[PDB]
Formats: sequence, structure tokens, C-alpha cells
Amino acid sequence: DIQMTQSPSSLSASVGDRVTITCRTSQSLSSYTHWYQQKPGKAPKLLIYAASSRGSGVPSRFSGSGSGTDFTLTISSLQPEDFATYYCQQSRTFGQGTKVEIKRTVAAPSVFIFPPSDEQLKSGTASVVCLLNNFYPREAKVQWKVDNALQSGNSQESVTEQDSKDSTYSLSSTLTLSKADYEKHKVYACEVTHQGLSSPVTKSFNRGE
Amino acid sequence: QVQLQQSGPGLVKPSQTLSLTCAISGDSVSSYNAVWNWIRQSPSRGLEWLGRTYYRSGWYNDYAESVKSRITINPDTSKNQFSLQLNSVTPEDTAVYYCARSGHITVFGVNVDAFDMWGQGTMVTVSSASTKGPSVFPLAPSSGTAALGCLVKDYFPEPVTVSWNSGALTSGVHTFPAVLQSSGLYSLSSVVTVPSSSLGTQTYICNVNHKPSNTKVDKKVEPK
Repeated sequence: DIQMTQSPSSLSASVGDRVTITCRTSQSLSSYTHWYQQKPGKAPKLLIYAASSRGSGVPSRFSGSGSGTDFTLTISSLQPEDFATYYCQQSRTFGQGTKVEIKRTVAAPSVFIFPPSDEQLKSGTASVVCLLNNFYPREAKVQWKVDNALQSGNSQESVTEQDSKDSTYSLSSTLTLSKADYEKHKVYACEVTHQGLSSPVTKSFNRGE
Repeated sequence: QVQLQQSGPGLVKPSQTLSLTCAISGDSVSSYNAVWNWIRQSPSRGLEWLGRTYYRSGWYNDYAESVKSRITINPDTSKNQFSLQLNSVTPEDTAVYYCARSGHITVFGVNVDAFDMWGQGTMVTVSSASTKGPSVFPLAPSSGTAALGCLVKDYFPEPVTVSWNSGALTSGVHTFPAVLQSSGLYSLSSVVTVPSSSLGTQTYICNVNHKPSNTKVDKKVEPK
């Protein structure tokens, strides 16, 4: 029966900011709301228990408060390592989570292009990888050109979560071609647009060199 | 403190049975001040408590309404573990499964229902497809920072883990989330930035582990 509603569903705040997340219960008389912090690829960790007690190993910048059905989690001074999703809980019910993102200064990506390995070519497929390293904010455009022809529908992107030390993102774009198609062209180019750059950056190689 | 070590296969065919185990160290499965839970998490459904077992002068079990007809959670007092069995699985059961202890932390002496320690999670994929280990290809540094990496291609199911130099190299590493390709196999890359000066003196090896196929691969990544 107990329902838990968390607000906001996400937020961005600067390092040093005071951050407040709310959880509102319904159909409960209990004041024992617990909070968890979950970082990418890790299990949730108990952060606050029984509305206001700090969990083992939890620093003093985290605090909890509760009044009737309204519970709050406060980070008094946000740090880059507090990038996480925060969940409230009562009994067998979890809230939906609040994603805390770190707002920081603009940072242009470092761009690298990788040809397919000879080993992979033997398998009949060629993957060409473009890496954008350590940039902020997340918005970035990556375009593939093969002998100057813009490519469409043959690439996939993946992005990391914000880094726990410098709050940047990194991104990969992978162009997949058959070996025969790879061998028919010479110039492979990754063109990157990002607000940290004064104009688009292109990295390229020539197949065979 | 307590440690919870999960094990069991991460691939289950639709309609068949999911079976996982949590091995406890630092507390007893039959402790009077512990409750042993299973919880799952999926991007869509968020965190969902499944059930629990605990001993209070006899064993008790409670299960979530959503899984009650299909679920069993059993203690093993010989090996200090507890299991999850979930029958008749469907694609909606694809999730990361966590074990966790509750009912151990106290406030004014009262044991509280906070999940104070969690196991590492087991990713479970409900699919009829067979397991496949990855191919690993180098992403070579070309020609004062150099980037290098490993392309981990064509595996099933998730997850793959990647370390560098057997976990000696952690600074500047990025392992990307896997992408599902149109073939229905996953692929990811792991990259590291290093000083270009170190390329002619430092060896770089990516260590790839795909537990569902028992694949452990080490690939030396060198200049071209």
C-alpha cells in the first residue's frame, strides 16, 4: 500500500551548491524513511536511515529531515563525487529516484580516430572508432565522412556517465562497414561539433598509411 | 563488516527458472538481527523488492505480490547462503538482481528495515539466444597525450568487464556502455589516455572478462 514520490526527477547544480531532494509518502504512518545513493555500475549504498541518521562512512555534508509525510535529503555543499541517483525507501517500497548532475564550465573534447585492426579486417568487418574525450556539456555532434561522403545509418554512439572527479563526459562513435566497403575507400574522417570548440574539428586517416 | 557475494547464471530462457545465490560472510543467515532480501532493478521499473527470508525461532518468508506465485527464497545453513528461485520467467524479469541485508541497523534499540549492505548485483537476461564470448581488437595509438583502447565485439549476454594492466591502470580509463547491434550481439570499447612518452616504455594490456561464456582475454595494445 505505501507509495513514495520523489521530486525533482533530476537536477543539475554547481560544485559547492546546497541541493535539496524531497520524498512524499502516502498511506504510511511510519517516519522511517531511508535514503540510498547509487553510482554508475555499483549497488545502492545506504546514505541516511530513519529519516536523519547518517549511514556508516557517510560524510557530514549529507543530512536528512522529515515532517509528517514529507522527507528531505540535503547535500550542504555538492561535490563532483556526489554524482549519483538518490532513492528514498519505506518498508518494501522505493521512490523512483532523483538523478543529481554536476554543472561545470565548458570543456572541448579531445578527438581521436582509430582505424580497424588488421585482425578484425580478416573477419570480414571493419569498425572505425571516433573518441571524444572529457567534454562538457553533453551535447555534441559527430559526423562520419568516407572519401568526403557524409555517412548515415551505419554508426552507433555510446556515452559515459559524468566523471566522478572532473564532471565531464566521454563519447565513442563507431562506424561499421564490411571489409569490401572499407577497402574501396581511402579517407576516413570524424567531424566533431561542440560548443567548446571555435569551429568543427576533423580527425582523419588514410587507409594503408 | 558484512559481505554479500552473489553467484548464478545471467542468462535464462523464457519460461524456465532463474536461480541465484548470495553467500554471506560476517553474519549468520539464521541471525536474529538480520533479514535477507532480494531486490531487482531495471531501467524502466526502477528498484523493486522481491522477497525475504529470516529466522526467529523458525524460518519465515514474505514475497512481493507481483512474483508471489513464482518465487522461492531458501536459506542454506551449511554454506551460510540464501537463494532466489523465480519460475516461468518472461522478458519483464530481465534486470539486475541484488541481495541485501535489512533489519540489522538499530535506532533507539529497534531494528529497522534499512538495507544496510547489498551484494554486487547479477545481471539476468531472459532470452532464447545462446551465449557468445567477445572478440577483442586493439584500438592502437597512432602518430602530448595518446589514446588507446580495446574494441570488445559481438558478445551475448551482458555484462563484460574490462580492466587495464590487471587493474594497475585506472586513471584516464573510460569503458563505454555496451550497445546492442542489429545482429542482436553487444559491443563496447574501453579506452585510456596516457602520456605519449610512455608508449615506448610502458606495456598496455586490456583484460576482458565475460563471465557468461567464461571468457577471460588479455590483449596487448601497441603502436601502429
